[PDB]
Amino acid sequence: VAKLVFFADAAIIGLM
Amino acid sequence: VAKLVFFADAAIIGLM
Amino acid sequence: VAKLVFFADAAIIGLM
Amino acid sequence: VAKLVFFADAAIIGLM
Amino acid sequence: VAKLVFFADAAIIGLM
Amino acid sequence: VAKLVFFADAAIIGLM
Repeated sequence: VAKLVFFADAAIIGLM
Repeated sequence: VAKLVFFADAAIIGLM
Repeated sequence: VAKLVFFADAAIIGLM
Repeated sequence: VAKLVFFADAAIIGLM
Repeated sequence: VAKLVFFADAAIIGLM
Repeated sequence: VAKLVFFADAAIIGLM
């Protein structure tokens, strides 16, 4: 997203 | 916290 | 997996 | 631990 | 930066 | 490296 963002909804999804 | 947040005060604590 | 493992194939998937 | 290791037992603890 | 921040420009750089 | 590996020598360097 820059930053590596660890989206959490568990299983985490890392996205720039 | 959503996001996985790596709180830093070292030893890091990851919390949603 | 314990550890939080950041699987990479990009979009990263974090799994215990 | 080098590597930053995310120990999981949740609340994650990151340690070199 | 507190938080551990994963700066992304790839190779990621983690900084408090 | 697959996995995202957080190499620690601090400033952390994340590399697949």
